[PDB]
Amino acid sequence: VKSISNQVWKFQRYQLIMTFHERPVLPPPLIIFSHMTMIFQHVCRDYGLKLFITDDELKKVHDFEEQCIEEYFREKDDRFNSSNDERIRVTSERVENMSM
Amino acid sequence: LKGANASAPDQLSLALAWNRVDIARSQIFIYGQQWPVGSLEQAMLDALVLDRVDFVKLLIENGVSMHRFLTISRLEELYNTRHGPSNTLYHLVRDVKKGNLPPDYRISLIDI
Amino acid sequence: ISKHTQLSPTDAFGTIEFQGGGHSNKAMYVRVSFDTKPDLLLHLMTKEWQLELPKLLISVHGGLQNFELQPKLKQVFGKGLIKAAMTTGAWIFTGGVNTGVIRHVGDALKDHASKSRGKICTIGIAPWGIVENQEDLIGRDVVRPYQTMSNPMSKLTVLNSMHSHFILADNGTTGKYGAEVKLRRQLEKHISLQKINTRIGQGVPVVALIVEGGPNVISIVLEYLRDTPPVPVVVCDGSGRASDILAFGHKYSEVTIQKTFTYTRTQAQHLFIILMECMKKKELITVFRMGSEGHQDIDLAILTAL
Repeated sequence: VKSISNQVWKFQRYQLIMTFHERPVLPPPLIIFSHMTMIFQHVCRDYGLKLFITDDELKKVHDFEEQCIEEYFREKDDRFNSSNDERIRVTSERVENMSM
Repeated sequence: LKGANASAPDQLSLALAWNRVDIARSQIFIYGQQWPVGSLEQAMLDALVLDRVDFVKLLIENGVSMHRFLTISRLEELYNTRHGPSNTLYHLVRDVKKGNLPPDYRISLIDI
Repeated sequence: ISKHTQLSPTDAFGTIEFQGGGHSNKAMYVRVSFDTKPDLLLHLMTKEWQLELPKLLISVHGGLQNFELQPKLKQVFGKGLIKAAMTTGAWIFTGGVNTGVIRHVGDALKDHASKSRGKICTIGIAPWGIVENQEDLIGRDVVRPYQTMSNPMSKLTVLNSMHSHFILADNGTTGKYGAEVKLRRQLEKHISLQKINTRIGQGVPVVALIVEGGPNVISIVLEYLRDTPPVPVVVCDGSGRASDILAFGHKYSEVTIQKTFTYTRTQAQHLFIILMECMKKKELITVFRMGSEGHQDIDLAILTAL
């Protein structure tokens, strides 16, 4: 229950932040002023959600992501090849072939 | 492969039908095979339809680039294949289109 | 004609992505005239391309025509060369076009990239008239897609992928070689005179590696030996071409009727004079043999030769 609650609270932090990024600045007792402002703007996301970048920064981000994914696959393969189970299996097969 | 006395596209088709990629790697993909123009592209389409991941990888390593292969028509052909593992795409298309779907309907990219 | 070429400024430099095999390898490239000063080339390779000066330089020579190497030799040549160029900050010089020994260097780089980290500063110096697509490269500084698929009927050859940088030398013609040997040798000579970080006074060491070869391989070997700083060379025996001729001439130092190999213009034309001129300086020529002798590692053979 403790671990599940920690994970769910960490998840719902996003909803808290996103619902306080959207609310009017004035608190509810005097929020009627902000509602009247919305009435005037009815007849009339730089940050908080997204982060717009240029084409050069986009290419830099793409190159960084490609480097990260290649490193991830290479590290995973290196971990797999050096496990005890794989070493035992390869040694057994090579010993069988060598004996033959 | 030798006894058929056929061309390299036919040998590749045979090795793809048998689902044997080492046969194609050690016998068909060697020095100076002189594939006809548009033969590796057709082999890539056939391997894509039949769920041949090893042959797709082998063809990609041997020249064909997915940027030139993939067109709108080829993607339309890919979405309307009948050879391969069973899926539930037809039911999804019927549900989204809200019935009124005659047999032999061509699933356009708009429906996808 | 008598070399009547328009001296227009360069119109081809940038980066190319090699669409094709299962890799995404960029390759900065420029086009330069075959008469450029190596000082500018070194400045470009050091500052604009942002490459540190090498602690070692390896020159790879071989036959232009495509050949094949037996197994258990290519796997100990490619891995040895890769280890020598990776454990040491080194620059590799190659022809660049996907023919001959350059294919072997390319697949050696391909096998290493899938198993180890780091990068190798392989540099290709190819004539501009032999690239299969002179177009699709005449763009200015912008990334250009490039296709690795080879058409044997085109009577040209494609650039070898897995090369970090390219120096495309042009002299005006199209479809013939000979526009880069002078530039490559002059750049090697200029970078050999460059000073390494050590304050002893020693310059960058230069070694030559010979696989397969031809009639001109003997000439370039003799040119390496006859330079004012001698450049040690390393040859191989399992190739069967002029490298095997040099290996056989290494044995029985100081048999002239053996010069007939159905290789040149009968017994009337012979390269035995320049072969013996090479063998007169035999302390610089090295050799590599599998199991028969010592130094069963190419990187050990390269490093001990320097």
